[PDB]
Amino acid sequence: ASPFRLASAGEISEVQGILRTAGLLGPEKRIAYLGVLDPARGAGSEAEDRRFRVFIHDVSGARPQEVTVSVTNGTVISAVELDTAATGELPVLEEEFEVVEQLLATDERWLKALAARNLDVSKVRVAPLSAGVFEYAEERGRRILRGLAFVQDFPEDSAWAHPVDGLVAYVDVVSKEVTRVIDTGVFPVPAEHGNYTDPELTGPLRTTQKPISITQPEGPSFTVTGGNHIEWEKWSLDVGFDVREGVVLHNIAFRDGDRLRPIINRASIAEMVVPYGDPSPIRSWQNYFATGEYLVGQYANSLELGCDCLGDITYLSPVISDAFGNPREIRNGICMHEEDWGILAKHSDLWSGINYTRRNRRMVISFFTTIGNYDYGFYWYLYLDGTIEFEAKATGVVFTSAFPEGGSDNISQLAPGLGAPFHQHIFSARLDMAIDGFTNRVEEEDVVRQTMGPGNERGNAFSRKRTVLTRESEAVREADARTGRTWIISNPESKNRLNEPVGYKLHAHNQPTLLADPGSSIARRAAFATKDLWVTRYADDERYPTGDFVNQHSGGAGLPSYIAQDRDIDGQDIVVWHTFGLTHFPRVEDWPIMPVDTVGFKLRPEGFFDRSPVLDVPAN
Amino acid sequence: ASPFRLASAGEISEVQGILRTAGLLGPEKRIAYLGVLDPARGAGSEAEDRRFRVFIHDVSGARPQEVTVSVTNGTVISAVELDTAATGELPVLEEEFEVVEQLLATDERWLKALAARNLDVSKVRVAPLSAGVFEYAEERGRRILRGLAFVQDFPEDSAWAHPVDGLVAYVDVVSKEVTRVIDTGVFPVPAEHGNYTDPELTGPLRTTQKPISITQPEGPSFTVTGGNHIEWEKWSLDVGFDVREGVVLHNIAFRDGDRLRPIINRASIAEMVVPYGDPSPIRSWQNYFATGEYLVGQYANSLELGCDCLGDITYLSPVISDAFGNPREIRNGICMHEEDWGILAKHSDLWSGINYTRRNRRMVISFFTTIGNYDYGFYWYLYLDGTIEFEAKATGVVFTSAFPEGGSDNISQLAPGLGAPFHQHIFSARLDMAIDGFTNRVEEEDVVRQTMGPGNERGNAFSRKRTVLTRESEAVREADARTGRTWIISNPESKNRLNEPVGYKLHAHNQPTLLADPGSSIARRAAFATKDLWVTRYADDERYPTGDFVNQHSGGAGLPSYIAQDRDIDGQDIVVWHTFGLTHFPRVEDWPIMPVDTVGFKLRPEGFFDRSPVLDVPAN
Ligand SMILES: [Cu+2]
Ligand SMILES: [Cu+2]
Repeated sequence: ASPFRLASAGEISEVQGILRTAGLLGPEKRIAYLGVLDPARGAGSEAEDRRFRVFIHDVSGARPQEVTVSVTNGTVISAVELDTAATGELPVLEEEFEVVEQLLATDERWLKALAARNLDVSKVRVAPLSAGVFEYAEERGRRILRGLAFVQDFPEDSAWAHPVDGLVAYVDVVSKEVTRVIDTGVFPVPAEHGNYTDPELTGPLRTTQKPISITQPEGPSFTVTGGNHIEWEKWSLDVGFDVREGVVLHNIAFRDGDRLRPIINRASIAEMVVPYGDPSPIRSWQNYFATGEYLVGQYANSLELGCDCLGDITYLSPVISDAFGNPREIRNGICMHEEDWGILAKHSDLWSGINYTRRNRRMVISFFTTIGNYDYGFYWYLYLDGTIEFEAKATGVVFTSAFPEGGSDNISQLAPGLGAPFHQHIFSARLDMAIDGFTNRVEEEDVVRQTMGPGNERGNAFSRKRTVLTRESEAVREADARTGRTWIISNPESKNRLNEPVGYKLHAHNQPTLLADPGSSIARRAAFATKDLWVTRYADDERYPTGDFVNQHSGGAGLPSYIAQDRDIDGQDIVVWHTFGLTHFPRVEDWPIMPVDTVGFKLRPEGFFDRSPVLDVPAN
Repeated sequence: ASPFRLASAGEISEVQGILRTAGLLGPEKRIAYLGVLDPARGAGSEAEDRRFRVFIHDVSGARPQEVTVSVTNGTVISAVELDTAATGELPVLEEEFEVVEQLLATDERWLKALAARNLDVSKVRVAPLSAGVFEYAEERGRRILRGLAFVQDFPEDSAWAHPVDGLVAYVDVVSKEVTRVIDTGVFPVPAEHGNYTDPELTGPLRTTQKPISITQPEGPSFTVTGGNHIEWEKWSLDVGFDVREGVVLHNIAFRDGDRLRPIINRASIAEMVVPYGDPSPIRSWQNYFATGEYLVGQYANSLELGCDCLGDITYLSPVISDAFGNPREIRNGICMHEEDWGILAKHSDLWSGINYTRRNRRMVISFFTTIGNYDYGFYWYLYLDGTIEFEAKATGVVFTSAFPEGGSDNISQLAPGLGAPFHQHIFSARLDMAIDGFTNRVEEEDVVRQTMGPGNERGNAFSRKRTVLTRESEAVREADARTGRTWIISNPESKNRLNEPVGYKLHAHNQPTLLADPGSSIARRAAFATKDLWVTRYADDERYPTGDFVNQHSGGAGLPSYIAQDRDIDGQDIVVWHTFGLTHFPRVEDWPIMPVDTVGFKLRPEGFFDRSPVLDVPAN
């Protein structure tokens, strides 16, 4: 009966029925997004009304709509017509990916470009990439996708090994017409194949790896109730799933003695953008928001036991809607398990003669998604000591291009004639804080060096300083690794036994943020990625750092607009948005399939407890 | 027969015999340090001549000596008298530790200070801390230790919970004289106990943790031959142990096809210092060089199966010398095992229909040491993909003090009246590089942002630059996380199939470096800690960033002096010295025993291989 329970296949089927009956789901309509709405602030309203938010696309060219329906009452709460040229286009439909390659296949300009390169059109795959917004005036209001070509020699061939550079096309997926085909010149299509399962490339497989058996003879230490409510080593939370954000953690709390203390109300990766840094007109427009434009949850993989998740795994199989409102189950799309995490605490004391050692553990909640050539793993970790951590694992096949004769300052060579354009993978973690309640505040903590002199005659002293962020206008912060800068979220009304406000400290990896020029389209559309940390006043409609309709939006939506309200965040219901990412200069080692690389962040208790919260852990 | 084999009990006894025969080890002598000497560069002697280096202390006050002997030929190669007042005192002897408390127990000044605080001398433990170099003229040429007091209420009581602030004494451990007793005033001695094994504090132990079983039915995948030669998943290396540095990795190489390719000739933590930032006269002199002054290997813990090292573990039991030259085994002092490391590579390709997933693994070589209140774990990891990583784990009990009534800018409060002085844990990793051989060079790589304009009209382009460090004078580098700065060690004479010099990229955590004022004693003595990266030309006698004798030694030796030679490091036999550490502002959560915190670095291949080196990893 939990208001945070996962959507059922029936609920999605009910939304479909409601929409159809209301006349909002005709033959020309398509569901571009469908997700359950979280309970509003204030559970005073007995029995929560299960509501779903829906983005309805019209393949006829008619205006799309944002609809809210109550599955509890079987009614349409609201239906608003959208002006895409103003507020942005709806997310890309899976069924739209195909149209790009199919439409180009009969376009004379495209066929001529391929003929010149002696490429069989039946062997040319086309990657359907988001368009963004640039100098093409005829695109505003129009739903466009840009296509880049790759040759697939045979059904099981990895097309990524054969990019067709010097060629790009733009297509209007609704009017179904190729608006433009640009051919800047022929580039040799890389010849070597990148088939990592081909013995000629892998060579003899290793026979040196002995098995590692990870088991739990008495089962897991965590309990799953209500389908998605998790309880593990004092932790309490609800694992939700949204087609846009993927796995979302709700009501993260820690049982400290006799009371369940909240830490974070909602944690999610609210956006993920991959900006490319190759100035070639063939790719200079390339920026794909996996979350905002494509909806990462939608492409979550079914995780195979023993391969994707090892040990004693408890799966969750979330259900999403297809383009027509039919429920589709993502079998084993979410993995949950606990794993040993080395030494937790250790000390051999000479004076007391007591030797003490305790092991650590982490609760893991994860899912893996595939976006064309890339595959991303999203992992949330809960540690015994109260630490919360997120880790993104980037793998898959690198997006390729030709490697220019004479080299390049924006592309690396991975194989003969094969290039890999420089790019970044930048995430935004939206953390709706609730440190011992909703009355929170954020402080920027910097290490402070001291000069040798009076009060510090030996010049050994060093300190720290904390600055409270009181208004949103001063809540857009940058990292400063040199000064060990961190951010503390505390509750000025809840103090520990030492009369100090309880808190949690966010430790960032301090990786580079968005590198693009400040005046670029991407810097405007993904402004969140230009700064490491943002703090906003909580608001029901401020869900994504990039706004609700990212696709082809002119820019400034999301965080820049929210922050413009300059609201009070000093001891209020606030939300922390942390930007973190990888800057990728592909290596030869990343080809033909790249080894996982990682990035993340974590929050550790900072005077939240009255002493170590793991003194009750057994020797085992 | 391997010249990189661990020292045997026999060799140590032989050294003792040689020294005795040479008249260098009479009853007044003590071995302060003893270690095997690594073989010199180039195949010198027809066979392998085993040599040991020893620092001989004299308990009567006579000048100590540095001696090198050949255990094979039974001769003293060299023996030099040391002028400690100039070049430094020898490492602290374990037997000198107790001298401090013993001598103070009968000193009138000390007794009066304790009486003024109503403390029973029989219950006052004294921490024997390194003295360093300050303004005390009488200390020149004397082996001094400074003592700080802690009250131990009973045999199994954690004295750290009861610091006696406002009091410190200096002691000459050779002449057995208390040179000074400083009392700046009485401070209340914190009353609360910090006994983490007392049920009154731990409360009932958790019964919610279910067992996690990690086993290897067919045994480990790595082989150990010649006692310490490891071969695992293409990696090859020798695990050495030195009483000063602890675990040292030799000849790290990777089998790429038919050739064994060297990567790192020698890897070790050449120094680690813990500088305190409390300006109080009671502790403003506190800086302990665990490695250089105390010799961390000496205090390596015997690691218990299931507790310290979980899974299928293979142990090494290194042997060291005791103060008299007798061999002493550190039973199970080194743990070696492989562990699963999640997903290695993964891609679900729509076009080819091929779904691919491979898991990762890492080889772990570690040891754990105890220095008074702190306990440090040293971990070296080797991954399937060629990555090499080091991780230090800091735990134990925080060093305490009283917490001043009016608060403090250099101490945090852990409990009523109990303080924890701010401090840092800074390590120095000495990496004698050998990327495909000894002809190496280092390049500093920074991300390069580009301005929007001609050639980059959309302002999306970004690049990078590499600067070769050609001379030691330009090889003292700082971190720059904002620009994603890394350092690449390459071999300009060994190129991959794409005609690019093979290399490895060092990824630092970019944590703050030494915070002390540049004019402080510690900034001079721990000069290496002020910069993130140093590159020197290899030399037989340049072993530690702080020189051979750190104890009570001024600046003048170590890295700053090595760099002054301004030698050519562009395509030469070079050594990388990486500084990395933790800046600790103790939290209430760190008391009464602190949960592990970590810091480290890693090196990933950068065009070292011609493609991913893990394509031959099997599915299962
Ligand atoms: Cu990438
Ligand atoms: Cu510390």
